[PDB]
Order: sequence, then C-alpha cells, then structure tokens
Amino acid sequence: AGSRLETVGSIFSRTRDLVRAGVLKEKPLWFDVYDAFPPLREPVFQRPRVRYGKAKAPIQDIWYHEDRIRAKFYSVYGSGQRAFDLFNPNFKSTCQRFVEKYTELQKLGETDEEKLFVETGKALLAEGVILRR
Amino acid sequence: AKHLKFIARTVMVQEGNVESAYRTLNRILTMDGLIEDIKHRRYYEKPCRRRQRESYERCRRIYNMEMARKINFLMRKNRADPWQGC
Amino acid sequence: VESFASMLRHSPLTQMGPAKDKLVIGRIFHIVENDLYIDFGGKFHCVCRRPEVDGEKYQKGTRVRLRLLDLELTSRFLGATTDTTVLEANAVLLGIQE
Amino acid sequence: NEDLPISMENPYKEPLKKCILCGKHVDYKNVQLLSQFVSPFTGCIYGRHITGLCGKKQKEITKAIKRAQIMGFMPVTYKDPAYLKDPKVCNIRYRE
Amino acid sequence: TKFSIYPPIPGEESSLRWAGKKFEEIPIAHIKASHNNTQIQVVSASNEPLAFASCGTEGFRNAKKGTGIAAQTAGIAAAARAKQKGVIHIRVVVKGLGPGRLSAMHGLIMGGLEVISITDNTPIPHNGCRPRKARKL
RNA sequence: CCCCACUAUGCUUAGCCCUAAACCUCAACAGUUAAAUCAACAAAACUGCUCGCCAGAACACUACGAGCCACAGCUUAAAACUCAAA
Ligand code: FES
Ligand SMILES: [Mg+2]
Ligand SMILES: [Mg+2]
Ligand SMILES: [Mg+2]
Ligand SMILES: [Mg+2]
Ligand SMILES: [Mg+2]
Ligand SMILES: [Mg+2]
Repeated sequence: AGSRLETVGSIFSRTRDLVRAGVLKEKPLWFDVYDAFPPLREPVFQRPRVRYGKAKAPIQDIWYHEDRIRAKFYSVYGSGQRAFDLFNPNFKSTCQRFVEKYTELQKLGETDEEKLFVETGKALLAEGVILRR
Repeated sequence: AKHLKFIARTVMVQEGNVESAYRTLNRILTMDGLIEDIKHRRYYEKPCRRRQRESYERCRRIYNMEMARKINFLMRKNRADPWQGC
Repeated sequence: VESFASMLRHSPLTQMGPAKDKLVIGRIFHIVENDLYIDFGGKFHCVCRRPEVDGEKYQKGTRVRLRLLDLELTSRFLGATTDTTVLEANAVLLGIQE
Repeated sequence: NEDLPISMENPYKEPLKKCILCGKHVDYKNVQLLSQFVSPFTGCIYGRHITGLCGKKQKEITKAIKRAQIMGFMPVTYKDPAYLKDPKVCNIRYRE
Repeated sequence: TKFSIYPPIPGEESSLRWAGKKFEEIPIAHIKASHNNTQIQVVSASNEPLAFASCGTEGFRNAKKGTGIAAQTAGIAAAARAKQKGVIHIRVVVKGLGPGRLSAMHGLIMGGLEVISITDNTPIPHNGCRPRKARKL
C-alpha cells in the first residue's frame, strides 16, 4: 500500500515514486488515466496564509458603465414598483429600458449627462411607462 | 447650594401614589449614575484601581455586546428541521 | 459565440444592482409547517413565516412577492478570520403574485 | 471585447451617515440647544450612546456646556425648566 | 390635563393647588438618612421649624437606631408633632442613602401627612474633599 | 486588622534628591507578506541598517575605587570561597 504522507507531494508523485522503487508491485487502476489526462494543477497540499501589510487580494470589483446610470435612476425614480423576475433569462426592468434609451440617446446625440437624463425620461414617458420622482 | 431649590432630582406624585413616585426617583438616580457615584465615594478609590476597573468594565461590555450579536445572528438557523430523515 | 463576460453583463441579476429594498418574484419550493422556503433566482433561498392573512393560499409552486434585504446573510465575529454564513437570504414576504 | 468590467469607484456607495448636528455651529450661548443633551433631573451630560452624536460634536457640546455653566449662562444641577418642552433627541426613557 | 412629573416653576403661573396653597407655600419635610440614624425635621416654606424627630429622640439606642422600624417611629412622631401645628401637605427632601430613606417617609404618611413631591438632596461632590481609606476587613 | 483624635506628608513659592512592575516587560529607522508560518507561551513570521547590551548559578541592586548639593544616599561595579546545576 502507498504512503500516507498526504502533505508531501501529491498522490501521483508518491504513487509513481513507490512504483519505481518496487514497493508497489502494480500500478493502481487510476494511474494510467491520470498520466494520460493530468489535472491543470498537481494536487499538492499548501497551508493558506493570512495577508498582512500592503498585500491585497487581486480580485477586482465588477462594474459597467451603465451602472452609473442605474445608480442615478435608483436615486431619482426609486426602485420600480414593478417586481423583478430573475427566473426569466431575458427579463427587462424599467431601469434597463431607461439604460437602453440613455445609451441610444448618447450614441445618436451629444454627451451631457443631465440633458441625457431628462431626454430619456421624456422619451420613456412618451412610450407610456410611469416614472414617479 | 447656590441653585434654585425643588427643581433638581424632584418628582411629583400622581393621585397620591407615593411609592410609584419614590421608585421613579430611584430609577432616575440609578440611570443618571448618581447612586453609583454616592456608593463609590464612601471610601477613596486609588487612581490605578479606578483605571483598572474602568478598563475591565469597558471590555466586558464590548465582549458581551459581541457575544449577544453572535447569538442573535445564529438564532435565525434555529427552527424546525426541513430535511428530516436525510 | 457568447462569452461568459457577455452573459454576466446582460444577466438580470447583474442588472438589478444592489439587492437592498428590491421587489422580486419568488417561488415556494418547500413548506415545513408554517415556514415557507422561497427561491427568487439567487444563490440562496429565503425562509419566511406564513402570513396570518389568507395563509392557506401559500403552497408549493406558489409565486410570491418579496422585498430583498440581503442576498446572503454573513457577518464576521470577534476572533475569526473568515465570515460566518447562515446560507440563507434575508427577505420580507409581501403577498401572492396575482 | 467590450463586455469586460471597467475600473470604477462604487457608484451605489451610500453617503456616510451624519449626526443630527453635523454642519451646524454649536455656541455656548445657545443654551436651548445645549439643554437637549443633559439630564432633566440632574443636569448631567449624556454620553454619546444616548445623544447619538459623533465624537467631534460630542466634544463640542461638552465644551460648550462647561463654558456656559461656568460663565453664568446655564444651570449645573438641573436642566432649566424653560427647555423641558423642547424636542427630545436623546435615546433615554425614565418611564416618567 | 397630562400629569407633569416635573415640579411647577415658581415664576410660571400654574393651576396646581393644595388646600388653596401653591407648591412654593407647602411645608417641607427634610429627612436626613444617615448610616446609623435618621433625622426628620418639618419646616415651613419660610423656614420656621415646626417639628423634629429622629430615631435617637424616640428612645432607640446604638444599632437599633439605624433600622427601618426606628425610622418609621421617628416619621410617625414627626408627623404627629407637625399635625399639631396645621400641616397636612408636605414636600419631602431626602438626603442620604441610609436604611430609613423610605421607612421615614412611610412613617410620615402613616402619621397623617400627605406627600405631594419627593426630592433627593444627597451631597454628591464633583470631587471636592478626599474620602477616607477603604477598610482592610 | 475595627472605632475616635491628631502629626510629618499630600498643596504654593525657591532650591535639592534622581529612584519605580519608570512595562506594550516589544531599542531607533527602512522594507516584505513570500516562503518551511512557527521550539513553547506572550504579541502573526521575517528581512536590511545602526547604536546599546549579554556570555552558568550564587556571592551581588554587594566590597573597593571614582563621580555626585546626595552623608543609613544614587550611578558604575568586581574578586575569593562554593556548586552541578541554576
Ligand atoms: S457626523 Fe459630521 S460633525 Fe458629526
Ligand atoms: Mg497636616
Ligand atoms: Mg505594565
Ligand atoms: Mg536608541
Ligand atoms: Mg535600586
Ligand atoms: Mg564607596
Ligand atoms: Mg551603592
């Protein structure tokens, strides 16, 4: 039977070494499958560390441009009385309609945020969606 | 001594309920810390002992608040088992 | 071919923004006496007490309106290096989805 | 690819909470304001767990109260009865 | 009219009256509740001493003097001597956290006087004199 | 030890004395968080540079010398004898 030193190397390295040294008479059933199709990372034990000083996690926050627009919306018109349906993969909120109209007005016109906001509100009201400030 | 009388630490009685007024006065004097002040001033408390006592009380209050918050946060899970059997 | 970035960008959950005080539709999928377990499309379900008004209509598969407060309830405690999670979302049950 | 997230400060960041006296000038002569942060029965200054003020305004109120009391603007052993019917801003109840 | 737990202000005119007299005209019962004795004195609104009775003047001696029963007896006797001078309503002012703080007031009520207000006047220095050292018992 | 009374002293002014569990029991500056984290506990582990200090216990916050407004004082600070431990 193989070595039980789970913190030394990986199962593959231990099994390979013991097979080479003659301790194991025959390779285990999984050895050939592993050897032909190895994992992306060799499963070696490692002790997780606490970070200190200036060391910071490299995970970035996910932001998109329209978030700014969304923020303004949720502060001015508030949360839409219509409820979200997250089960629908193509659900479209009032805020999303506002975002799409804002982007269209930006791409077919000038770049002044306040004017874009009021023009988008006017266009949505013309469409016939209620937007209480 | 130089202040106007019958305003500080004064309670009015309602419908002759003297005991209720006295107990309200006791509540006020305790909540404002005056009872503790009077009891602590009977004998001199050394500055080092005072500092140690205040440090201990502050840390005890903080620790108790944190423990209470932890229990209140973990009380949400305390309900009927939804996966009984498995 | 749509990449993962596009899927994440156009996802309704991404579009919702902050989850606090947002109205969502959930579906009851499990009932334990008067406790209703509701999925609203997030990682975790939320568990709500059966209302005292028209409580009989709340059955499995029922659609309900929720006001979200938190997608996951977590908090760090004294002397701990990692947050403690209850594996549950925080929400307010409003009523049935007509 | 245009769909990747872009570096940005949190646009949904809620404004930091402010105390009731934030931005307002605290004067030792405004005995009406100072009397809102002392005990009606003993005149003792309330702590920040009661007043809810931030550290800076708590210190400002404490200094103003001491100055007014010593300069002959405010009583020491009680809250002036003229201000007993002002709005209650302190989180304390004597069940009175 | 909502009952006001706060006393009336002598300046501001109020409608509260007791036997036709105002708050500032009622006699005052000054109770000093020490650790070993309780002393009650009734005085007028103009500071005329009407009655006086302590646990010591009523015959109690040594450790019996600092008890609730002794304070009750002293309060009863003070109330009697004040009733012999036309006092029915009193404003109480207690000083000290001795055992007879409440028993003396009980005795005053049981002797026939009516209590309309309680005040505390226990001396609390804002750090004046230094107290004595703690006992090594 | 408990109760009562009362001194030097605690206070001011002008001079001394120069000691504390004077302790965060962590020397000052600069840097790192990657490693095998790491005797233990305390307070996560280290690196570069500088100064101060330490080489078994006790004799010893001692003796002698020197300096000092200090004279039963403070700073600096040994050796002989002894032990296999501390
Ligand atoms: S919170 Fe800004 S002054 Fe208090
Ligand atoms: Mg003296
Ligand atoms: Mg220390
Ligand atoms: Mg140095
Ligand atoms: Mg020494
Ligand atoms: Mg010498
Ligand atoms: Mg010496």
